[PDB]
Amino acid sequence: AWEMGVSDPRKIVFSAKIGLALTIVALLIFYQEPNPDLSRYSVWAILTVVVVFEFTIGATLSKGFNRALGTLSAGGLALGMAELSTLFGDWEEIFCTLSIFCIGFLATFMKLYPSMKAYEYGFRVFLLTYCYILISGFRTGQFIEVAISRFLLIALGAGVSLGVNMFIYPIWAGEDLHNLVVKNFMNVATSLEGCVNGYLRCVYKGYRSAVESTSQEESLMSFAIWEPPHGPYKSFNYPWKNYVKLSGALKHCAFTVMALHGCILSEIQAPEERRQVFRQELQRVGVEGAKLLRELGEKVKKMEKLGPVDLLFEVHLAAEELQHKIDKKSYLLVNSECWEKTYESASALSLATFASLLIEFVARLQNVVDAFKELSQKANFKEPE
Amino acid sequence: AWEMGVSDPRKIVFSAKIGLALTIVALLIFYQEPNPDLSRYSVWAILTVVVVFEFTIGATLSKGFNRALGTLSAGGLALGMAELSTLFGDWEEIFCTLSIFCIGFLATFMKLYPSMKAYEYGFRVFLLTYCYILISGFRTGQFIEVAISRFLLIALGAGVSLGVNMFIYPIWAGEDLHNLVVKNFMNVATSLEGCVNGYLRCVYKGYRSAVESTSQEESLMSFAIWEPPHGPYKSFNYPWKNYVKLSGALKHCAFTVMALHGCILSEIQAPEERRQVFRQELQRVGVEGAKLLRELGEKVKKMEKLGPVDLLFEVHLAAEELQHKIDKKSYLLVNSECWEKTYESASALSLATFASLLIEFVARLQNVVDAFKELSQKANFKEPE
Ligand SMILES: CCCCCCCCCCCCCCCCCC(=O)O
Ligand SMILES: CCCCCCCCCCCCCCCC(=O)O
Ligand SMILES: CCCCCCCCCCCCCCCC(=O)O
Ligand SMILES: CCCCCCCCCC
Repeated sequence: AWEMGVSDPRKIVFSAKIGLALTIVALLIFYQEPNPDLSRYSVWAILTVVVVFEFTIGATLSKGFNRALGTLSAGGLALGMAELSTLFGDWEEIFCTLSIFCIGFLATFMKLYPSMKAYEYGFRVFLLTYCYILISGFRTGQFIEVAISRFLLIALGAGVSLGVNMFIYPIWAGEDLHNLVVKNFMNVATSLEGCVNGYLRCVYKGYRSAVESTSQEESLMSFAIWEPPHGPYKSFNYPWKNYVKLSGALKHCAFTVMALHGCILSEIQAPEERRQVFRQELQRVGVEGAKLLRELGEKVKKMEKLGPVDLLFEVHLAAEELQHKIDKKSYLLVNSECWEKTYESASALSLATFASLLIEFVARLQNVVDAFKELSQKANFKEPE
Repeated sequence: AWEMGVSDPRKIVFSAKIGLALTIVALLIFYQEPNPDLSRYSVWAILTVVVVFEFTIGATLSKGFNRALGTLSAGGLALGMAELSTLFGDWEEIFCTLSIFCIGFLATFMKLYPSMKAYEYGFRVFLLTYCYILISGFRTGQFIEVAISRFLLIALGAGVSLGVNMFIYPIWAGEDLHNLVVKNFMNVATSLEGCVNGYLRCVYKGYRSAVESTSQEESLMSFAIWEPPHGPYKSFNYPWKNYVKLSGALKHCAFTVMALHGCILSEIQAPEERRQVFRQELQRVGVEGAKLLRELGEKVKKMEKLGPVDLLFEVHLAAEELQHKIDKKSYLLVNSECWEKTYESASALSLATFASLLIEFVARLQNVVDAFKELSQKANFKEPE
């Protein structure tokens, strides 16, 4: 709807590009095509623009390379079999049908594999080009004319699809990984405070996005290694994998926020009066952790190094004060009368469970800090100063 | 190769059926056709099979409905604009070019709405059919003839595809949802046993599969509604929506096994000497929970109702016994000399979190039992006599 466009004008630009490219093709065929032969197979160029035009440059480049490899191999095999069939005269069809059967079975078995999956389009292109080349030419003997004619009419369509995408308003794939890495930190920082406030009162997406985005970052890293140097990224081998390593380090910490949110939604709960004895320490720990995560996200957004001061001092001190307070009032968690109702005991122990989970969350931050240091060192970030 | 060629003969049958379909189409094109009257139009029938053959019988029907509404809306548009462009006698190809631009822009915009993913094939067929119809037939009075001809062969290819797929060997999705549910029931129990065994030592795949498959169940439910009654599922409207409820209840129960697995990999751990004090009760609770989950899975597999005895009586006793033990030795988890180091306190307190999380897992089973009863009542299960 209009709202979606206004919010994301980029998509409108992509649609405009698609339309300008199809218009260019259509005009080049409506006017500048005097040769009659092309007319016979001139509807082959305006159908290579609707399949190779992708959102990013890297995706377009890699998928086009795969499709061209598939098409070339299929054409070569088809022509070879066509030439070899003539040996057995009067039995041509009884050979070409067995060939189409063996090749359909093979090109259908290898795709169903998990390793070779995620590359179906190439197998489909191979099977379609083999069937087309075998059936089309047949006895007429034009097994090579058709091939070179169509390859050379597809090439023009793919060139017109690539030039317009690359030279109007490029949408690079290496900046979406940077922006998703930036966004995850803020999502987790919001989730932690949301959970703490929800537990202390008288989130969902925040941790799902961090815990459920590895595949998107792996696809964006597969597309980002194909793009040439541009803008802030000038090295010839940008360490795109340290972003994934930092994302994993952050997901390992977000699993504890997921466990705390699941602790909020439990069947057995504790009396509010008991929870209101530890409010200050929990709120301090939550504020400190949110501040640390937001500072790390801000330093990742601006491509800057860490300063001299230690960032984990205050959160460590807050967690130590929390531990001291828990140690001072431990008589509200266990039953001291008997020492040699189940619901009451579970309610008593749910508070120690919550505190232990918060302490584990505070203890899992050093790995994220180390991963950030490694990324800022291999990626040549600038001095904060 | 042989790994799945022998561990899953379903794929060899799928590939052999696609080969037999291609061979049938090829023989019908080469032998039956008396003379080369449609030599170039006899490939649209051998290129539809490669794009209409799916794994299940409901996916073929649904994607065929979508592709047959998108292969006719474009045709109607093209035929209704080729009789309107004539009005502009001078600006003919200019008006056709503006039409192609507008239609491509509109389709590309409407293909990116976040609500319309999982249908890109329909918009692609729409654009390719509008472009083919408009470009291929120009001035030459063959719009309607070209369309009738191009639709008289895709129908035969689709009929051959849907006869081979269905009448040789059919794969149904309503028989795959049941198997997925049974597999999830088995995996959750295996993970539950593994977690306790690992914690008491002197798992990942199960809950990870049973918590990250909702999309597969939703797709299988969307495909299973198109299929006609067959085998044991003899009813006009089978309650396929009562399997998803049980799957969701099992995922809610498995989140606690995921939290216990996260407890195993924590940075703060309790001493072994204090762990060995509660071995028996934890082993009993794990055994009882695994037995109950396996019993429910076996009852689901055989399509049988629950008997007259309570299925939660033993685990409810086990989880109560553990509580009593916690009451008798609480001094091993708290410091009773400070009532008025952090690492030692956290190590002591982790055991209460692990035991308190197993109590939550034991408490979350009534919802799964209720969902099973509802499913067995709505689906007309048989008496367990
Ligand atoms: C993605 C859909 C693919 C549809 C393609 C239809 C058929 C394409 C025809 C391709 C003709 C060129 C193939 C290469 C022939 C030359 C190979 C060679 O001998 O080295
Ligand atoms: C209907 C056909 C669609 C698929 C066609 C294959 C995809 C186009 C591939 C074009 C490859 C052009 C050659 C690439 C290498 C080069 O730039 O020289
Ligand atoms: C790539 C697939 C599209 C090419 C095939 C297009 C064939 C025409 C589509 C059906 C036209 C529908 C309009 C009514 C046709 C009729 O009068 O029979
Ligand atoms: C080429 C896209 C699919 C067109 C055929 C759809 C199946 C039903 C045709 C009557």
